[PDB]
Amino acid sequence: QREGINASARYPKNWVTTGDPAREFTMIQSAPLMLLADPDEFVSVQLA
Amino acid sequence: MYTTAQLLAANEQKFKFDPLFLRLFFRESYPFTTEKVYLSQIPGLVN
Amino acid sequence: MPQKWTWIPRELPGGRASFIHVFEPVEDGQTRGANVFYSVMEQMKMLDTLQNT
Repeated sequence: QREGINASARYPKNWVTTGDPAREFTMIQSAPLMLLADPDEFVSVQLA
Repeated sequence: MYTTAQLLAANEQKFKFDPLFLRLFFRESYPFTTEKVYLSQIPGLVN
Repeated sequence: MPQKWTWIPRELPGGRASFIHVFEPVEDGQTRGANVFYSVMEQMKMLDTLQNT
């Protein structure tokens, strides 16, 4: 929200925690909802 | 009320349909003014 | 035998007039010209019948 990148595909993020332990992280967030317009266009068959 | 939904594309589901007959066997189209139509077949077997 | 239609543009993409149409419209929106004989069709037909009888 600070950087105004509310809409995206990937979001890198790194930060370091305070206190005695010099602890820092790496982080990527995403919300993928990969979909298809026609559910019936594809015909899937389990062979035997 | 506050859901602010967004609409994506909608599937169409087109029906399966193709004459193969009117475009192939029925080229001529005739409308009627009368109430009936006759058809004539001429049997030709010349001896 | 079947009567088959064909669609023809009035002008070519290059501007050559493919299909010349000439007539005299009488009011806005008219698409087809009308022969002048419309107002006298019945008079002509009935006078022909008159001379015959």
